[PDB]
Amino acid sequence: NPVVHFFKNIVTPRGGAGVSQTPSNKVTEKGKYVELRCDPISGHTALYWYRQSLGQGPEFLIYFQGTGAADDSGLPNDRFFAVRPEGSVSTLKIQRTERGDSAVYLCATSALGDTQYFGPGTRLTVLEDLKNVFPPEVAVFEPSEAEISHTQKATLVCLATGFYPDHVELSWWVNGKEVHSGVCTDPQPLKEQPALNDSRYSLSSRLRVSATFWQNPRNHFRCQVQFYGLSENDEWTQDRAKPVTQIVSAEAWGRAD
Amino acid sequence: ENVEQHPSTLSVQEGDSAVIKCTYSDSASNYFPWYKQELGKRPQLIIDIRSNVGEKKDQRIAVTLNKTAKHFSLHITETQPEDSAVYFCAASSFGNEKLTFGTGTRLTIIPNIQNPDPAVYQLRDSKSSDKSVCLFTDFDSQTNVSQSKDSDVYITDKCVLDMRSMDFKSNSAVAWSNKSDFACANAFNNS
Amino acid sequence: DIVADHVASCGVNLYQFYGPSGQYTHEFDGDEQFYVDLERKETAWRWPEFSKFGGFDPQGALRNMAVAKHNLNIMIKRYNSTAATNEVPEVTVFSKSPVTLGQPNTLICLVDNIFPPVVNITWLSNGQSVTEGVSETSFLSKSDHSFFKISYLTFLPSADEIYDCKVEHWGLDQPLLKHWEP
Amino acid sequence: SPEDFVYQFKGLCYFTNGTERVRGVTRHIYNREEYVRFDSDVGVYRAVTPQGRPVAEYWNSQKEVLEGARASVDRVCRHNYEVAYRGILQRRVEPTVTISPSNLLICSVTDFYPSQIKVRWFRNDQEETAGVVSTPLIRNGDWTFQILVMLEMTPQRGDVYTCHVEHPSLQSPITVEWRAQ
Ligand SMILES: *[C@@H]1O[C@H](CO)[C@@H](O)[C@H](O)[C@H]1NC(C)=O
Ligand SMILES: *[C@@H]1O[C@H](CO)[C@@H](O)[C@H](O)[C@H]1NC(C)=O
Repeated sequence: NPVVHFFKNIVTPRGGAGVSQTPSNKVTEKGKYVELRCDPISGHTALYWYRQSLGQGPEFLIYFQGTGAADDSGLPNDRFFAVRPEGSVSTLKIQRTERGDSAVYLCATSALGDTQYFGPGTRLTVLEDLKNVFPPEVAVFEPSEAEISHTQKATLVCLATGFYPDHVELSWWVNGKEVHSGVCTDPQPLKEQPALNDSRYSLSSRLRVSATFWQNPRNHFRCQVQFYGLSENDEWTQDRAKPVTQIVSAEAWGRAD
Repeated sequence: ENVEQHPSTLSVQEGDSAVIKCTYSDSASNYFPWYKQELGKRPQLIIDIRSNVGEKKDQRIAVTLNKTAKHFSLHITETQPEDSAVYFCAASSFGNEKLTFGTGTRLTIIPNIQNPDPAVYQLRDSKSSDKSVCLFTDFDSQTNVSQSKDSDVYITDKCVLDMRSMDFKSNSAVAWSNKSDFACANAFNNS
Repeated sequence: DIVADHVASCGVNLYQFYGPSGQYTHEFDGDEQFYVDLERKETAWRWPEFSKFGGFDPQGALRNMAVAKHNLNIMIKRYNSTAATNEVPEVTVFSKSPVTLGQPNTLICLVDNIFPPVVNITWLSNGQSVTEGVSETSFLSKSDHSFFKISYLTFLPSADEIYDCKVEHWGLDQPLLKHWEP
Repeated sequence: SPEDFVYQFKGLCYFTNGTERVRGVTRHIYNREEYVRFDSDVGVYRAVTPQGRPVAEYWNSQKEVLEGARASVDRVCRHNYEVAYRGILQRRVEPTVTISPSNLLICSVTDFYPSQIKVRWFRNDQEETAGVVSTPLIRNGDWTFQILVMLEMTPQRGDVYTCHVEHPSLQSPITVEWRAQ
């Protein structure tokens, strides 16, 4: 009801087409220190940070106008602090991370402040320990001859099993160049053993192509699965390879007749 | 403050319409944007409306606003498979540019399968895997695919395969195991 | 020069390096409508009769102070860190209405040509600092971009009490006292 | 003395004849120098000093900035006039007229609003002009004004002096008398 207006001041002058946020996933354990970066749409003077626990919608954290914070009321506690030293790229710093900090941290920019555009976001997964981090094993299965003759179509199946935490990006590649048509990936992985909180995950995807395309031996198929784990510098004193962020794939070639 | 969004989940047949309703609390609110979010992706601004208009259409999308009642809705007509995603409404005020979102609504557009031909096939084993994989494919969207009730076997939920370039669409579910007596004759569901 | 019947400042935005600190207020025909207490984040209407009810979210001012803060840093570089010039403020003391001993009144201490906007204004009764019974306006704007501040003191005029207004500013070599008595 | 640096952003709305003619102006100021400004009458940003050239050229390019600045006369000025100014402009506070010697006579007109005011002096119903000195209008800062208007005079036993005051809040002029002691 009756609200007084005023002239909104604008950040004075002197990124890309969309707001960027890399990486998409960062896994660590309780107590470590984590930083999240955001490269804004070039020109945008306003920049926000929002947090999203799944099942829910984004919720406000901090709002920057140029170099300074215009609103930081959303910061959950004193362990969170953000900066944008140049009214451009912003960084959200979190100290002594806790399991409860796990969520997707979204970044959004606005030319002036009202119309906000979001970045892809970075999912932050904080574990008790990195003792249970495993990269996926990837296997690909060739088309049933029966399907080819009955439908004149050929379906390939990819299976990524054994990974933890449950966040991986699976994609299909054909003769270089990723493909999207004819692809179906389960929207959510299934626990290999539901009665456990330390369960590992499996995921599947299918790539369906015309029979003639699968029957051309010059065609090369690849199932690629990007996994996010520890990095090179991390400490690993376990009796197995260090589960570093990596890519695991499997191939197949179009079989003749 | 509070943006109430209903329904929490929505299933509608390809071609039919979908509606999401939201109720905001602060009457000072003057900007109402809507966002569409896809799995592992960020929310994308699809349309907005300001307190100075009651309706606004943009292709298959439409949004309405009732300042007095504090209700604003989203209309997606002639829904298409690509519309499946989670949607969020939000509110902003002249003085407070931060957005307060709704709880979200998971929208699922059931694909319409032109010529269903439900069949189960077995794929060849992989030289580097002990498992055997089965594919239940080309079935109607109503066809149910229950999860396995036997620990050693794994079955995924249904998934819609890309409209290709031949104007073709198809559902599929996958079952696998390394158990000795797996038969592909089992991905239980009838008629 | 602009000729108009009325002029409003729905946005007098101040921010200075010393502190650092800022101020946000709205003015109508030269009088203060309200200011936003930046520390408490609340809108403070000076006179609920000049508060022709329409709300003002305090957040609109904090947001505007951010831009101001950012913009100041930018301009400092653009102006090769040219420091501000301390103006010499002029003080004047006078009563609200005519003085009739044994009648409640109010002494007004006008501090004009203030710049930068940093000043101390206190009262003295027979040389003693009059702790309370005092009040103040915010830093009001002037078209030449300097400011003016007005301090008030409610009192009962008597034959045994003299008064003074003490103003401290970087544009003054020493505290300046303006005298007044019945 | 500590060195300082000051920034000022002024959002001004000028009104003439109710709301028929509205003008909005924003001024950015470094210390005491207005360097860039947007005047709804001009339509675009304008450098007022060399340091404002870059700013104006950049903002005038941005379609949002320019259009927003042009929409300010309505979104802010005309809006606030309806929400608060129209109501404030109804404020009326009658003046208090008191006379007192200091051979000078002083008509102390105090605590009124708005500023419009007419004050005349009279000796036996004939207006005094020579001998009359008035201060400029005085802003108390609390939404009221006052003004002192002196009259040089030499008192005779039967003379009646009158201070005549008119103000927009008065149905009829106020007249206070003063007779030779
Ligand atoms: C104002 O007073 C404080 C404390 O009395 C003092 O520290 C400060 O230097 C003074 N500033 C001015 C304007 O002289
Ligand atoms: C004031 O504006 C009205 C129209 O809004 C016009 O008819 C009138 O003549 C104007 N008066 C003056 C003195 O500008």
